[PDB]
Amino acid sequence: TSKMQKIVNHRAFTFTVIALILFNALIVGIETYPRIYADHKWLFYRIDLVLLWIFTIEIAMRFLASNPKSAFFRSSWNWFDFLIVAAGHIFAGAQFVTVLRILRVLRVLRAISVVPSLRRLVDALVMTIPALGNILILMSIFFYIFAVIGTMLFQHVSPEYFGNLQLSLLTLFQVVTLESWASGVMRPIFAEVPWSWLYFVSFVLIGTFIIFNLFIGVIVNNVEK
Amino acid sequence: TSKMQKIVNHRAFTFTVIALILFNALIVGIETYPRIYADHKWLFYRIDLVLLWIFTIEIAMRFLASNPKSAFFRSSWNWFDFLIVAAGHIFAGAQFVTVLRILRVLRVLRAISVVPSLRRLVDALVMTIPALGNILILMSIFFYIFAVIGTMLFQHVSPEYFGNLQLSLLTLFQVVTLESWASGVMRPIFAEVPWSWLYFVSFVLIGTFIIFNLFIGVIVNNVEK
Amino acid sequence: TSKMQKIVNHRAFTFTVIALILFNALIVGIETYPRIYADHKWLFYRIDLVLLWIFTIEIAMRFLASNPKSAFFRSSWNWFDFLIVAAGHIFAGAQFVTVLRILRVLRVLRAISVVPSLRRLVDALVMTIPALGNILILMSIFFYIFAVIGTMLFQHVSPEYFGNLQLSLLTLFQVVTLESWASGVMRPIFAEVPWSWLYFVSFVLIGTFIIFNLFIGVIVNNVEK
Amino acid sequence: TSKMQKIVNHRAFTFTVIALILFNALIVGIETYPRIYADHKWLFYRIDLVLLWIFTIEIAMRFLASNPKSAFFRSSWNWFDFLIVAAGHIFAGAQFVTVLRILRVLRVLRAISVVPSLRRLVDALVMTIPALGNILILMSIFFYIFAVIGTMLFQHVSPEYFGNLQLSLLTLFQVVTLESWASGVMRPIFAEVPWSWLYFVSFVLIGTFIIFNLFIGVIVNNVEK
Ligand SMILES: CCCCCCCC/C=C/CCCCCCCC(=O)O[C@@H](COC(=O)CCCCCCCCCCCCCCC)COP(=O)([O-])OCC[N+](C)(C)C
Ligand SMILES: CCCCCCCC/C=C/CCCCCCCC(=O)O[C@@H](COC(=O)CCCCCCCCCCCCCCC)COP(=O)([O-])OCC[N+](C)(C)C
Ligand SMILES: CCCCCCCC/C=C/CCCCCCCC(=O)O[C@@H](COC(=O)CCCCCCCCCCCCCCC)COP(=O)([O-])OCC[N+](C)(C)C
Ligand SMILES: CCCCCCCC/C=C/CCCCCCCC(=O)O[C@@H](COC(=O)CCCCCCCCCCCCCCC)COP(=O)([O-])OCC[N+](C)(C)C
Ligand SMILES: CCCCCCCC/C=C\CCCCCCCC(=O)O[C@@H](COC(=O)CCCCCCCCCCCCCCC)COP(=O)([O-])OCC[N+](C)(C)C
Ligand SMILES: CCCCCCCC/C=C\CCCCCCCC(=O)O[C@@H](COC(=O)CCCCCCCCCCCCCCC)COP(=O)([O-])OCC[N+](C)(C)C
Ligand SMILES: CCCCCCCC/C=C\CCCCCCCC(=O)O[C@@H](COC(=O)CCCCCCCCCCCCCCC)COP(=O)([O-])OCC[N+](C)(C)C
Ligand SMILES: CCCCCCCC/C=C\CCCCCCCC(=O)O[C@@H](COC(=O)CCCCCCCCCCCCCCC)COP(=O)([O-])OCC[N+](C)(C)C
Ligand code: NA
Ligand code: NA
Repeated sequence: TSKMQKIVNHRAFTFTVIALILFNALIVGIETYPRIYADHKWLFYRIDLVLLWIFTIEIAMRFLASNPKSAFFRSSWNWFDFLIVAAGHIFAGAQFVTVLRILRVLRVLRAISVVPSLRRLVDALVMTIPALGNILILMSIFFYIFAVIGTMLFQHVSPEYFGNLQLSLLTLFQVVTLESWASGVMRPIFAEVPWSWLYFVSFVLIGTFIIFNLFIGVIVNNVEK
Repeated sequence: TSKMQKIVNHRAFTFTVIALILFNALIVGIETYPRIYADHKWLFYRIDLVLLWIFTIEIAMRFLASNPKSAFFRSSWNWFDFLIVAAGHIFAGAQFVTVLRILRVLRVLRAISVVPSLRRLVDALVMTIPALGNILILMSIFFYIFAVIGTMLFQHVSPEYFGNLQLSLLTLFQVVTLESWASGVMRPIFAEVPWSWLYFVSFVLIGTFIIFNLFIGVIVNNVEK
Repeated sequence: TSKMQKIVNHRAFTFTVIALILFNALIVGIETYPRIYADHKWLFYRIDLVLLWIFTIEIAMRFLASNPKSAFFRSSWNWFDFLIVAAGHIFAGAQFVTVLRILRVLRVLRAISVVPSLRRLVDALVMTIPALGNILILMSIFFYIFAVIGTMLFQHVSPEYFGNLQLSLLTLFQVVTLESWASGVMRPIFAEVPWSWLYFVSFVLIGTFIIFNLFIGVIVNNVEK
Repeated sequence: TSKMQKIVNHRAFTFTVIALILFNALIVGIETYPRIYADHKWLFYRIDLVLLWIFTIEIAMRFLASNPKSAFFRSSWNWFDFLIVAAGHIFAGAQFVTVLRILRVLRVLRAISVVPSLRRLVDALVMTIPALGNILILMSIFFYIFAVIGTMLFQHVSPEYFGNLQLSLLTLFQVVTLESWASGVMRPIFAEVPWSWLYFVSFVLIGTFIIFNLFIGVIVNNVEK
């Protein structure tokens, strides 16, 4: 025999939850001001516990009235909600307290799934990645090749930018965004090894011919259907 | 009984007004040269008063011959004109005189509405925002989440960029435009907290995957109809 | 009675001219090396005179066999060629010799019109400006408004960037390209007048919402037909 | 009489080769850590020789069972593979050893052709260049003209940026990407020769009106068919 499955889908419930979130998006933006932080310390503690408990019972009521161990877990969205709330209860203890606050901010991130207009949008934004699934592998192979070539070439001439396979993977990401790729990344080096203009000029051409052909691929694909 | 509603829509009136504006766009660009400013001081005063009065009577003649208290106020454009001119008469006094000059420059902005070719264009440019009304909320939620996370993480390590919820909202806007996001914003910080490359690299990827999907959304939408 | 109009349109003539240009594109790129410049001085003088004369007779033969004072001047392209060559003969004298060399380089620019594949392309690229003829006026009005507002606001706080109506028109062009608009242009100023983040943030949003709507306008228009 | 042409196209062969490559993409990324490099020196030597030999016999088996001296060489892809492997055997000697390592990294680049999903993609990405074959010539002519004009104009005022026809060809490439084109490239110069704002402002407008019309050309072309 069923039960109160007719109120969790009521319109006087979504608005309650969004009001709660928006209040939590404010109580967590406010507590970044040390002045008002210490002045109302041990109040944020309580109100955080309250909001956490309300959210916990909230997902609970959204679980019982949704085909128990059947469909509630068949969706990714429900898993996202339950994951955050459970993560709230998990880390609550004498630990690296800082990782507890980021979870509160992510609670405000949950406002994406309780606004049916946004949930559908982010679904559309996520189900376009499988389309550009090959260009991304081709972009990763070239990122890797250049990250190895740059490391074994500019290791003892600029250890800040090309020091290891990771620092030189970061330098290669600053350059695809064309951020100081020449004034800072490539001018000092091109003074030591003069044939190095070939590395950066060939990378900026290839790495930008692939990016613009990913962008065009999405334009064509989305317009197609 | 009607009156001279047949001259405000005459073509020998729009050209008069545009001539007046273009003259005011010149008399206000010229007065930014202190040399010629002081040398012809107390002349700009008079000519400003003249232009203001002509503009005032101008909107008046555009009001009486346009269904009195009926349609003249039903449009946004007419409200824009009347608002500027009234703002001219409002602030004229012994006050922060500098806020009076900006109103003159905005008088030249009014040239958008008296050129029927431009008015229609800006109407089309404004009535495309409701289309991208969801992507903007999704972009604002992520701006806010990252502005709070960055503030409560990089507060005592770079107070210039992430000092409060607002300074760190400005830093996060410089980074979406990819302006010195790594050379200046993220290199000094990544030296203090080494795991911070995750903050900026994840933000530049997410915040740019949303922007390019807003741009594509507009391309698809406008091409659609 | 007609004459040799059947050789200027011969295919053994375009190739001669392109060979000449490509040789002039080399003789003018080579003379920028002072070493080989002085070492073969007074040779470049002669060969320049030769090439100039050949080009002059070349347009002459392209003039006589093309409906004398009828259609030869009805086209813009022919005017472009004749203008450059005449400009070559005009400035040749005891003058600011430097303005003579730029004319040689522009002779190599003439290679656009003698390659029928390029001439058609640049025609298509030029006859799309009348399409975006309104967005450009709307972009110019906003450039001007902000150039005046910035000048009468940031004149005595950063005379390098906003000194007059022109220096502040240049600063406003560096910012639409998002080049150091915050690290260099807006950070020093935002320290003097704190409410100035409104100027640059509002300009970067408006000036980029118009540019992307010009780009989209061209995409839609060109795809349309 | 034919032979074992039925195993090189077996699906238990492509996976073997990709496993080998992915292992070589790891053995070459790992050897950029000097710590683990010297500690396991003279082991990388052996394993490199092994992988090289396996790859050599691998292309050999892909050659014999593919119409001997007929079609194996009619394709560009097969030439690419054989070229890399032969280049591996070629340079192996008492020479500039550094050019030997880059060949290993390029062996991992070969993973593009043995993944039928990628090979087709890169074919599509390469057969779109003939489409934009005219815009590229028009872009090269303007790059060259400006590279000569800038060199013969800003030679003795900024020898770092415009020193010769090549250094000024590099400066002109940093500017089309809008990287520090004003803060670094054009501000110091505009202080010496004041009319030089014309060079950079006219170049950034022309060189960006051509790039955006190349991008649009590809959008239109790819959407067309
Ligand atoms: C279908 C084809 C797919 C093509 C993809 C190719 C993928 C091929 C994958 C290749 C794998 C790369 C080789 C891994 C080498 C790590 C081993 C190592 O040396 O660790 C070092 C530590 O240093 C570290 O801290 C580890 C850092 C991890 C490197 C991350 C690079 C991942 C590249 C991903 C590229 C993705 C693309 C990038 C853009 C997204 C240890 O050495 P040590 O410093 O001397 O310290 C002493 C040892 N100790 C620590 C035990 C005491
Ligand atoms: C559908 C879901 C929507 C999601 C949207 C989520 C929106 C949720 C909204 C969240 C609201 C954010 C919390 C506001 C906290 C202000 C209170 C405060 O502490 O003031 C401080 C002053 O400091 C100031 O000067 C006030 C500055 C206003 C902050 C502007 C951030 C707005 C974020 C908008 C984000 C938009 C996105 C950004 C990109 C566009 C006072 O503290 P004090 O300094 O110690 O001074 C002593 C007090 N005294 C001054 C009285 C003497
Ligand atoms: C349909 C609606 C259209 C809307 C468009 C609005 C256009 C409205 C047009 C407005 C015109 C702007 C006012 C001109 C003022 C110049 C007078 C002056 O003071 O000269 C000064 C010299 O300084 C100079 O060297 C002159 C520099 C010319 C300014 C170029 C700005 C053009 C703006 C174009 C904007 C285009 C957009 C920008 C983006 C493309 C003289 O003063 P002085 O220094 O003290 O020297 C002593 C005098 N002496 C030199 C004689 C001895
Ligand atoms: C259809 C129409 C097509 C239009 C295209 C137009 C193409 C027209 C082509 C024009 C060719 C350009 C002229 C070449 C001049 C080199 C001669 C020289 O002086 O060498 C100097 C060395 O300096 C060097 O090291 C050589 C560097 C090569 C210059 C590369 C520019 C290529 C431009 C490509 C532009 C492509 C576009 C750019 C963007 C991709 C020698 O002089 P020196 O220093 O005093 O040393 C003493 C001599 N010594 C060394 C023997 C001892
Ligand atoms: C990868 C693509 C290449 C393109 C080829 C183009 C032509 C190839 C041009 C030149 C090739 C040969 C150069 C001769 C000298 C080489 C060695 C050298 O010494 O370097 C010298 C110059 O070298 C440069 O500065 C490179 C010039 C930049 C070319 C950028 C082209 C942008 C393409 C635009 C794309 C748009 C169009 C799209 C069309 C694709 C510098 O060293 P140095 O002078 O000896 O000084 C001493 C060392 N010191 C610095 C420490 C003091
Ligand atoms: C968010 C997405 C991640 C992507 C994962 C990719 C693989 C993940 C790779 C590495 C992951 C693990 C790194 C091992 C070390 C971590 C901790 C650390 O010490 O940092 C170290 C290095 O760390 C880096 O520099 C990060 C490398 C930049 C990766 C950028 C990938 C760009 C994606 C391209 C997108 C295009 C393709 C699109 C495909 C999506 C730095 O610290 P340190 O060495 O100890 O030095 C001491 C501290 N000190 C600096 C103060 C002196
Ligand atoms: C134009 C659009 C506005 C947007 C409104 C957004 C919310 C409005 C937020 C705040 C509004 C009110 C701010 C309170 C303080 C104002 C006065 C002040 O003192 O400034 C202070 C902070 O001020 C800032 O730093 C501005 C924050 C940048 C907002 C950028 C939003 C990016 C939009 C993203 C677009 C993507 C989404 C698209 C959606 C459109 C700085 O001064 P101070 O702290 O007193 O320090 C002393 C002075 N000193 C610096 C010299 C030492
Ligand atoms: C190529 C296109 C041009 C556009 C024309 C626009 C109007 C033309 C405007 C002015 C033209 C005439 C200027 C008068 C002075 C010239 C000589 C001079 O002295 O320079 C002076 C100022 O000069 C500038 O700063 C130039 C202003 C930048 C205009 C950028 C327009 C951006 C177009 C936006 C595109 C978007 C819209 C698209 C529409 C296309 C500087 O020298 P000085 O003051 O004597 O100082 C002493 C020297 N010192 C510096 C070493 C100390
Ligand atoms: Na940029
Ligand atoms: Na930059």
